[PDB]
Amino acid sequence: FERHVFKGIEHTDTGALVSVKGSGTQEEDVPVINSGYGFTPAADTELEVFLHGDGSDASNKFATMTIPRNKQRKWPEGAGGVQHPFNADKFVQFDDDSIWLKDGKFTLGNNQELTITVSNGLVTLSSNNEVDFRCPKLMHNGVNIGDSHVHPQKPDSGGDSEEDTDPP
Amino acid sequence: FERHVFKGIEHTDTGALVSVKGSGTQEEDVPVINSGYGFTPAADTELEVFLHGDGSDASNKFATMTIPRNKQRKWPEGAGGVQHPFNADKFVQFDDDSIWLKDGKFTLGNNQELTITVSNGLVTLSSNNEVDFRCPKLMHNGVNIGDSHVHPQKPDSGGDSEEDTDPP
Amino acid sequence: FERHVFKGIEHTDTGALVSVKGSGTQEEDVPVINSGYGFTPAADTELEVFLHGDGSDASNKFATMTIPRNKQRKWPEGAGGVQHPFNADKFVQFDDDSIWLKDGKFTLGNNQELTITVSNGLVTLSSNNEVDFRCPKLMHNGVNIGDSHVHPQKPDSGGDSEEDTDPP
Repeated sequence: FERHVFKGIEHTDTGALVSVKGSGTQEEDVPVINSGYGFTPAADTELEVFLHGDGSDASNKFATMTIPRNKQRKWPEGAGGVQHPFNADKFVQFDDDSIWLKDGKFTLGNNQELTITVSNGLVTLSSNNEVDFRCPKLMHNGVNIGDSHVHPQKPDSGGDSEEDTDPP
Repeated sequence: FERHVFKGIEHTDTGALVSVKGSGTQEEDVPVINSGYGFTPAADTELEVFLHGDGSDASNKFATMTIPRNKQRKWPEGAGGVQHPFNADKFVQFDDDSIWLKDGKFTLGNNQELTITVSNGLVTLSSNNEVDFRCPKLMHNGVNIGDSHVHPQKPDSGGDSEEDTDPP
Repeated sequence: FERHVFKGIEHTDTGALVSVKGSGTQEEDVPVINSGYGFTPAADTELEVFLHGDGSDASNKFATMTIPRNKQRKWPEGAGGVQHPFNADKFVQFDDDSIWLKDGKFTLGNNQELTITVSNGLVTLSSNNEVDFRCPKLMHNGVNIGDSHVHPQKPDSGGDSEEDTDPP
């Protein structure tokens, strides 16, 4: 085991290769053993890479990368989760209940077709196409605003009485 | 340290056991040391398992599993996050801002009671029960559509004048 | 390599320090090498810490923490993802499609300004400010409820005919 810093990163079709230094070993190091999290630093980013050596056969060394120490989130007691590699204030946190996604902007879809923005308390749900609610009841503050809502009407200028409107 | 492939996986009430090969060691290997990410491959899935040996006491060996090399996401520079173990195109990415959830379908709740679907630009929010917005203002394109919205009315066929409708 | 339990955790400005026991080594151990996931247990929480030793220089040892074995999620075949450190039933799962967030409550924003609650099938989207949909069409069950929806009207008490209402 040996800690080395980080220079570059070559991405081949069998996985990621690092290029760690500490001793310019491997212009292309065997891996990054991905246990489901990954990231791409800019070249020469100040982070540590730990090499685990097969047998003691220097020959092959597998790498574990750490996110930069000064970018690590100080998780509260009882909580945990996943963060942005370079930003301790962007994360998905599991707490006592809040599956909490901390950012100002969230995108969903294969091409980011739904955008949720949260800025100065305004919540905006943006799409370039139709947004359709599929439920038996769609409400605002416990009032029906769905495909069955109606408006009461006042009497006209003649003094004739209106029914409620039909639905949308 | 030693790399071994992956055969099966027995899940007991103290954690996960692998069944790595490379040398048919352990029909049930001590663990999978879960640093918060986990997954279940089908038996004989082509992936590596790294054993870390206690003392040098072969006796006990702890395992780290990698997601398959050809399924690892090529993270863009500055970004990172978590992925599906067998699909590089399904993930939660932290970028410059986009807490980006890449899929066509997202489910929320203990029994998936809210489904968000994103398909061909259509966004659908589906529930088998009530969906209720709890806010001071509910808007579409900056027009009120909440529990206080009203419609202007035109004059009737008599030529009498209508007020705006009452709220929903 | 050596497994040790977990006592405390000191968080400095270069990263996390553990305080593992098994042999009261390090009232403050070099690290927690964060590969993007982190968590904070209460002191003396029953979990394992694995030390990886630099050179063989006991001097410096880097730590990997595991989530407690009895709190590890039993991931279904083909699936994986990230979990709450102390709750196997709170997670973000990647499955065949469901980017599935399992909890009763989800918060979005820098100060949790949007809350999505899922309880007894009721879905509630709560904000202390405006929620605004920015799309060409906002629908419920395929009926327009957006900034262009109108209501049909019935004849009045005079028997005069109404037009559809104007938009909101």
